[PDB]
Amino acid sequence: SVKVVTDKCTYKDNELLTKYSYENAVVTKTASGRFDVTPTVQDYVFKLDLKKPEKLGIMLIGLGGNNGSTLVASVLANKHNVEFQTKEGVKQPNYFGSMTQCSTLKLGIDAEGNDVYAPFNSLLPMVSPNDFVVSGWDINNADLYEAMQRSQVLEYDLQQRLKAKMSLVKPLPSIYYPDFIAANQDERANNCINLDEKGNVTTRGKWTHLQRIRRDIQNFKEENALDKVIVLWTANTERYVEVSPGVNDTMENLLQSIKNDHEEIAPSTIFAAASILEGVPYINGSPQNTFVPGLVQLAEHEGTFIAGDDLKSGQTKLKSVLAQFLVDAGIKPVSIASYNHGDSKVAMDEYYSELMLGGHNRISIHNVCEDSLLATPLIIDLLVMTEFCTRVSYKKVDPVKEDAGKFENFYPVLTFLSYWLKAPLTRPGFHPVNGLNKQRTALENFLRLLIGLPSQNELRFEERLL
Amino acid sequence: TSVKVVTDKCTYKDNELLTKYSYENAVVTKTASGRFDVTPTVQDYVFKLDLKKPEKLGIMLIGLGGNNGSTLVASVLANKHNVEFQTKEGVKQPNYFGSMTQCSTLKLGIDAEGNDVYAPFNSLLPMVSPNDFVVSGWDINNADLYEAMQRSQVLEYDLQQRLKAKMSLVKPLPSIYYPDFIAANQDERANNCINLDEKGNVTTRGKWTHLQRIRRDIQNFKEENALDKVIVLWTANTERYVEVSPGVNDTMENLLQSIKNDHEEIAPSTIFAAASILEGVPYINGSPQNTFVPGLVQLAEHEGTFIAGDDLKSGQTKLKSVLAQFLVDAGIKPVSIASYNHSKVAMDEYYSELMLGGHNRISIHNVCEDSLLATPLIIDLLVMTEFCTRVSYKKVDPVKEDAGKFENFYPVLTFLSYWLKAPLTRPGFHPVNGLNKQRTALENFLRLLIGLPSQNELRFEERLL
Amino acid sequence: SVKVVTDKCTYKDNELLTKYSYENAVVTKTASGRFDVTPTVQDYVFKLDLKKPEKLGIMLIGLGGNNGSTLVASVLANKHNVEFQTKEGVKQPNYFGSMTQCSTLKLGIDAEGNDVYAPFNSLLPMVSPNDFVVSGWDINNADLYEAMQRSQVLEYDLQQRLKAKMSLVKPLPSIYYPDFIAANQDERANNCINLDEKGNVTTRGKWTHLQRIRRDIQNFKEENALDKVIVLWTANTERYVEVSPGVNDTMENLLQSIKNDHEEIAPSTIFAAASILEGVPYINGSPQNTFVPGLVQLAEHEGTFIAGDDLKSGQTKLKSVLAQFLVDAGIKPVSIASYNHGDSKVAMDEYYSELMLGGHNRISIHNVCEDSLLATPLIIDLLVMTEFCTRVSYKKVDPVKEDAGKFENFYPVLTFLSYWLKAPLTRPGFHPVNGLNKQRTALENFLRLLIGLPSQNELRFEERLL
Amino acid sequence: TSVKVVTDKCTYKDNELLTKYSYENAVVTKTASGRFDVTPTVQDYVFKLDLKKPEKLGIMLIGLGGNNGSTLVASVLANKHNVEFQTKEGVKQPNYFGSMTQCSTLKLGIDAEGNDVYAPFNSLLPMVSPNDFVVSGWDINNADLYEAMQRSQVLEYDLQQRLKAKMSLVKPLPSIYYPDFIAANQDERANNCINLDEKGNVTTRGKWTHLQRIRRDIQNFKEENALDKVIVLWTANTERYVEVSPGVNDTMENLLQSIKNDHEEIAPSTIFAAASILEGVPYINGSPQNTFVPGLVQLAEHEGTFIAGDDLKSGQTKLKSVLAQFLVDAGIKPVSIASYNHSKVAMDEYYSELMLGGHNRISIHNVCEDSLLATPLIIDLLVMTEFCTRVSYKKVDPVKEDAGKFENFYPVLTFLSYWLKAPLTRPGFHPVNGLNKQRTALENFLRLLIGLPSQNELRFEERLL
Ligand SMILES: NC(=O)c1ccc[n+]([C@@H]2O[C@H](COP(=O)([O-])OP(=O)(O)OC[C@H]3O[C@@H](n4cnc5c(N)ncnc54)[C@H](O)[C@@H]3O)[C@@H](O)[C@H]2O)c1
Ligand SMILES: NC(=O)c1ccc[n+]([C@@H]2O[C@H](COP(=O)([O-])OP(=O)(O)OC[C@H]3O[C@@H](n4cnc5c(N)ncnc54)[C@H](O)[C@@H]3O)[C@@H](O)[C@H]2O)c1
Ligand SMILES: NC(=O)c1ccc[n+]([C@@H]2O[C@H](COP(=O)([O-])OP(=O)(O)OC[C@H]3O[C@@H](n4cnc5c(N)ncnc54)[C@H](O)[C@@H]3O)[C@@H](O)[C@H]2O)c1
Ligand SMILES: NC(=O)c1ccc[n+]([C@@H]2O[C@H](COP(=O)([O-])OP(=O)(O)OC[C@H]3O[C@@H](n4cnc5c(N)ncnc54)[C@H](O)[C@@H]3O)[C@@H](O)[C@H]2O)c1
Repeated sequence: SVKVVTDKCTYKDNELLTKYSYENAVVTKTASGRFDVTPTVQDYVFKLDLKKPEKLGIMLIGLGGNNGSTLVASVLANKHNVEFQTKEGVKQPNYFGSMTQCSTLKLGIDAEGNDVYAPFNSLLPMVSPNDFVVSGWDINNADLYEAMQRSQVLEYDLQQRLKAKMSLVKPLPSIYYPDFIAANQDERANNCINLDEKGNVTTRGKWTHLQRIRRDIQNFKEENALDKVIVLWTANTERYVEVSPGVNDTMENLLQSIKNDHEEIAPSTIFAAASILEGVPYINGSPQNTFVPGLVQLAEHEGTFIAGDDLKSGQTKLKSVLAQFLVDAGIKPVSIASYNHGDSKVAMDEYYSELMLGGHNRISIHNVCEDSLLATPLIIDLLVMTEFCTRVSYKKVDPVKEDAGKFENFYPVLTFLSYWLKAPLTRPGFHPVNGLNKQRTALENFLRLLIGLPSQNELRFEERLL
Repeated sequence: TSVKVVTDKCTYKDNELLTKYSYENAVVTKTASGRFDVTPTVQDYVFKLDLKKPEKLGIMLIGLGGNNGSTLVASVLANKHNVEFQTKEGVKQPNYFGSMTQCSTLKLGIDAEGNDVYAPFNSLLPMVSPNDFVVSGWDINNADLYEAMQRSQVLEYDLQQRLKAKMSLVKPLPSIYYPDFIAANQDERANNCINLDEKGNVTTRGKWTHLQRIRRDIQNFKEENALDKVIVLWTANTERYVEVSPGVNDTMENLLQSIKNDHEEIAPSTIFAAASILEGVPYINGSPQNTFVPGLVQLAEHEGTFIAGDDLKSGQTKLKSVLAQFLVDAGIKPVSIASYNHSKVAMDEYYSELMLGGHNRISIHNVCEDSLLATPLIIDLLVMTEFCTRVSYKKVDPVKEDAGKFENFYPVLTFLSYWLKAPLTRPGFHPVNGLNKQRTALENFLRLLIGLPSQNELRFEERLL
Repeated sequence: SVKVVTDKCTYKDNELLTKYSYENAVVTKTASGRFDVTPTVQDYVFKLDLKKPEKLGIMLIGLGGNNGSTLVASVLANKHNVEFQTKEGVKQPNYFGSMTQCSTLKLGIDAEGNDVYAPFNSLLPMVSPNDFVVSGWDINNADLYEAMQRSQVLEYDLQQRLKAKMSLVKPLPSIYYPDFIAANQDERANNCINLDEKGNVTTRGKWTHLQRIRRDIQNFKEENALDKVIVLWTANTERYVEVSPGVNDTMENLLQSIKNDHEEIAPSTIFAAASILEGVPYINGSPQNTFVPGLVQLAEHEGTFIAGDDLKSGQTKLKSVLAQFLVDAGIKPVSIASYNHGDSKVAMDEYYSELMLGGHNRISIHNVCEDSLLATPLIIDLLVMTEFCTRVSYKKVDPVKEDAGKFENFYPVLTFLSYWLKAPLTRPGFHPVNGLNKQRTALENFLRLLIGLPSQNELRFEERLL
Repeated sequence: TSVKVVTDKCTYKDNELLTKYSYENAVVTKTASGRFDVTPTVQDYVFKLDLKKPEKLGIMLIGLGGNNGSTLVASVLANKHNVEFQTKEGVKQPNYFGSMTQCSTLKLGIDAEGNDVYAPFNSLLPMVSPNDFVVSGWDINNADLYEAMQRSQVLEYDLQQRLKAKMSLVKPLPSIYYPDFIAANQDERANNCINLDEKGNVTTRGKWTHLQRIRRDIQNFKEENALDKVIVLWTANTERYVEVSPGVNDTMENLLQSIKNDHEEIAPSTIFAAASILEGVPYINGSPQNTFVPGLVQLAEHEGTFIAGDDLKSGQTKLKSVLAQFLVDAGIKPVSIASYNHSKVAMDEYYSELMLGGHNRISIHNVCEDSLLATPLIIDLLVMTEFCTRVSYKKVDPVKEDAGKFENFYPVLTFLSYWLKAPLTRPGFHPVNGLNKQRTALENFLRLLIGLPSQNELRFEERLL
């Protein structure tokens, strides 16, 4: 734990109230060249619900896949201390690869002026992956032990020690329309709600599917005595949907198209619409425009969290880091080749860059690891961060009128999660932000701010000029 | 390209800028158990930034005839005269690619729809461009720079030919040669030394006279070229480390004595360094090795002369550190990092532990003639230590303050840490390193200087209602 | 030069006559397991025309491409000693990358028993690349200097020193049918014979095209006072052709389809048919079935050399070497990934192989170089070897009837060149042979044999048992 | 799987095969200028191949408790008992992958339509399978093989558990420990040594008695297990080279003396070697280092005992050599070859010159636990030196001959050169190396043995009319 001697924070009824001065700057560029930078300010009073649910309910769509199954296993492994045998000895479970669970943040310096970091989840209170209550859907009924089997991600022994328990977790029938599977459809569709009472699939009753899914969420909520719940798409990858004026452009139409069983309405569209109606945060972990404007509207209306559009591969991450550092130092990357072979894949991206005076630079990144062992911890983080956000709200403080604010909620598309997605969906007029490093500080500073610490600046003036 | 920020923390006398900045930080004290107590600290300053930048800057390179050196001189003339050159891939315009000061940009703020607005790194305040450099220097080998550029087979053939007329005119000054000190990094023979005895043969006797010639040398260069501001940078061999002792190189009085006693522990490096200090020309040691022993540092603190320190980041070590960092910022536990090193080639193998017995292996293979990397880095280094020389700071206590009298940066330019592998320092402070962070320093200091907050990445305008 | 004290070789009228005992073995496999190996023998009298043309005429189709232009330049560079300046100093021309010009062969041992090799072209007399007289076609009229320019393969300076001369080499109009360009069509078709007298291309007059091409070869032959000529396809890569019963299955039909301007008749088909009619060796350096059965028939009839089906990339070569060595040692390659970005390309093939006891082996090959600098010397070799073959003929000697042989010519599809092609076309009932190493020895032994030396055996008994 | 070639160069007495072979070769003498004069040479032999192969072969490993050793013993039992094991990728049948004798094939001839016919490498003649091995050995560490296999974290966990009952029963014999000789390769402490003085502490005194215990040890193993044929292979540490001198290890008389004088230059290796010779058991040195000094070689020539020599090819050095060779067989001029080396990882960078100033860069990155590579290689080594032990040759002069009396192979099994990085030899002959070639030797010798020509790749049946 950490606590800061500051006057900008007061603990109410198990609620942190923080005043933050939001400095920024507007700049215009003159039809000549010159940039005119007009600074900016806007104080805020942030309210952090200080009580983390004791048990967070999670509902994975594609719960039978490599990521879903290893997610459940990672929770069971850590919660129950189930150590497993390995070719390299006996090993304790952990959560390596997770930012919430294993990375740290700088708090400040010490007597001698040397940096001092603390667990990324030590500052403010966050829910533990170990307190996750998972279940979900999957268009295939294998159970999670059998799921762990076909994925071949975990160690034989480990898989064995979780068998008894994971043979018990059974995914619910999901909704499966055939024309939308654009890929990542490893298993057969033998567990579906959507069956014309004869036995077939069919794309009819799309609204009834939505209701079924909504009811699903409600029942799951009670069977576990859970208040907060969070759904997340980790299934196959579908075909993008053609947003057309009248079907999925505005709220009114989206819902409407569903009842009509419009064809542009896809499985994820429903799970998303359902999640939203139940006011439960929905995360799109796969590439695809499930979040058409129409659905987005709905979210804005219900005032319920959404995020997503691809889990950030540990390769598409490392590609960002590398390419940025490059431009940041003045090199002009002029070419970018590729590789890529779930579990145990090989990635290789090569950069042919320009140096000064006709020179060139050839950089090659070779990457091998089991995908899911990276995608899973990253899923843990998303869930853990959209949980914390859901408990934060802010207030716009007017400098010449004490206490002029009615506490509001994070604009719906939590862009704060971007660090973990490839295509950061975004508010209507903004250009998305990538660049792992920037995306992380944003999060680090947000957390600094809530406990009253300033934006990290690294100027370290207590040495650069004594 | 110019930048004008509408603030009030900035007052412009005339060719003298005063800026008010509030340095927020924190001290923490974890104690008994796992609880960190942070006490935020503030300390106000007023930064004076002398707006007058030298129209011509003198750059004196030790190792002028080597790979870095010849290509430095080459890129100056080539960029300055827009001398295009032919290649198999077509005609090519010279540039300064690989220079942070010259080719990278910065985010100042946003615009009408939220999208960031970037601007040239050298646009903000006012900096000396490399095109207006005038360079000379020393080297233990007399070959002029057409030949040197010829040896250092780094530049395209045609380009070396369009530059032959001008580069031939440049010849390094005789240097100081103490054979036992040359650990490594000398690809060329020594036929240009000032330390010749009363018989013409390389001596280690008379080091103080060697020190004087270097000053005479520094003085002459400024005189013969107008130039008032001049900076020396060692880019020569890498000598064998010197052993730090008492009564020799510990103080500022017996380092001057030691030199006079022709005592050992005084490497060519030491002399050049001290000579640079004694003339108020900041000195940059771009190669690994002590040099900046304790004694020397004093001499520079006194006299008020800046000094940048120890070695200069490779374009793979400045990629190793960021690759490793990225990993550790995602919760991955590197277990092993192995490094190749060699156009030349570098390889780094990272085996880091994943979750539940899983493992990940990343392989970074890097290829390029690193002088095209080291050179733009040398420029940056020079431009930046120049800027830092027109900036004095004022430590203010808001309810009194420091009743006027600015201070130059603590001699050691630990701002230049983005360009040196072994960031020099002053006692007790654990060296930093952290490219991303280190660069974030220069951006923030370039910002506050003109009244800018120091960037956060919260985008409340977008994430907040 | 080399000369061997042996009784199996006699020099006639500037003609080597060699007796060779061709040992081999037939084996059947019993419906049980056992292999019954019935050895074999068949003596031969080989006749080698000992006089190499003073000037060999070469006609490249795609003479304007990266390979064609750098081929001409490599000949001009070496013949005229034109040294060029480089970033690394002044360099003399050479023929690195060529087996005929730069590799060696073991002849035998010495006083102390240490191996002794000799230039691969020192044994018997072969024509020098420096004595090549090149010209050819290209569906684009840039001249070869301009050709050298757009390819960017050679050093600026070198390109400059060959400018005067190469601005003089101008490719002839070629035949260009649009529907056959499946790829590698970097330049525009502005130099074609096939133009309906109006100005367009059209696919009519296919036979007249053949005649034009034949006449082309004849004129080239005389304008240079050349006897021997060799055409080679080094142009774009076309669409495979559908061999159908009646158009290109037998000779009679092929020729026929041409007159008919059948659509299955493609540009390479004609250059090939023409080459054959003129009895000049035709080499197919690109992937594509230009050699349909019908064309093959024709070759068999005229008794004229053919070979080809892709130039062997220095990567598809290195892939063979590696994969073989692997199986040869018992490893079971189970996977093979890929890369590939002419000039300056990057290849990367990765092998995931199985070791004993569930173990695995991960091998990755990364390759970067300018393609053409490898493809060109390899083109030199093909030309140099199909030239030598063209001067060899053999005789079947019957062991119980002195001198029963009428000297014959190499079966038409010189499979001896395979070492340099990817898809080694082959005689009707045989399964092609790859495996660079085997493919090379075959050539080494053939040459050994002609000068009377036995098949290399490496048993080195003068030490393994004294 | 059996092979029966219809020839007449092969006569089968009964469990004794005689083969007639004509060894064609050539001597050449380049002289004045560039002209090679080759004079073809012939020398006829009769090869006797004792058809009786041991039903059980004793394998004594020095270093039995190490990585190679435990996995050797493991693969024997696992293959022999068809003990399948579980993995994340499913249940897996044990095998002998990586063994040339066990899993690679050969071309004997063609068939009805020209297409080659391949057959198992161990099908031709008759060889001892690894499944019928009986292994014991020494190691300076007493840990039994369940534990050893446990340390050497090379085998899958489940597989180590299905083999725990049997591997626990096996414990290495006490070895010989001379601390100063251990250059490197000892990952484990020494708590199992026979060279303890009259007080129980490791001595270097009494080397001859150490030599005797090794024989007693060899004798016992054969007795206690029936076995008549037994082969020892050093797969222990790699010791510091020994210095060759006069009156100590030069002859066969003062190497026996030296040992008795407890003289130095006698490494544990030397003793094991000599002990193996003195019992007629062939000895295989699978690690770099002299050992096979000159003296020792004599002792083995005498006594008629085979000896395989120096180190054992890595699965990357046995890929470096072939990669380089391939390049040089295409006319490319390697200029630089750089080697990494580390499951473990290896990297090789080849920069070779192309035509007209062009350059090519090949990068070979290799990964795998190399014991799964070294182990099958050890098997092969053993199977093959066994075969070579049932083959005597007869040097015949066709118009007289050698009026009967075969000869064993010259002690040094330079046939095993495909498996050893530093192919040992006898004076004057420049070491060979050339994987492809070296393997082509074994194929040709396996061929002639049964009356086959020795393969050419001319395919006159296809290329000839
Ligand atoms: N960034 C990374 O490193 C990384 C790695 C692996 C997967 N991913 C992402 O995760 C997704 C797949 O994850 P995975 O590794 O478990 O793959 P997977 O191949 O196991 O597929 C996920 C599971 O989803 C189920 N599914 C498919 N369609 C469904 C539907 N309409 N409704 C409910 N369940 C459905 C499948 O049966 C399967 O078991 C992909 O979208 C992919 O982009 C990212
Ligand atoms: N660590 C890095 O990434 C990095 C990158 C670039 C340069 N450097 C530093 O730059 C220096 C040389 O680098 P380079 O690429 O130009 O190599 P280089 O091969 O051109 O050698 C430097 C030049 O200095 C001259 N010289 C040698 N000893 C001298 C002496 N005692 N006094 C004066 N001149 C001397 C040489 O003749 C040569 O021309 C070294 O100090 C090196 O450590 C380090
Ligand atoms: N193995 C290797 O490393 C390697 C490398 C490069 C090219 N190749 C082979 O060579 C061929 C192309 O060679 P390149 O490197 O010169 O490429 P390129 O891109 O320069 O194309 C060859 C030339 O052929 C000409 N051409 C195209 N179609 C023609 C036609 N119908 N008639 C006459 N000329 C025609 C083009 O205009 C071009 O200039 C391809 O088939 C390719 O497979 C192999
Ligand atoms: N060059 C190669 O590619 C290659 C490949 C495989 C093995 N080798 C050789 O095999 C040996 C070990 O290889 P490994 O992979 O099994 O390693 P390892 O780490 O298992 O060590 C060998 C074993 O020998 C034992 N040992 C050490 N010193 C000894 C001594 N003086 N007398 C008896 N036993 C002793 C050790 O305790 C250990 O169990 C070395 O000699 C090595 O050079 C070389």
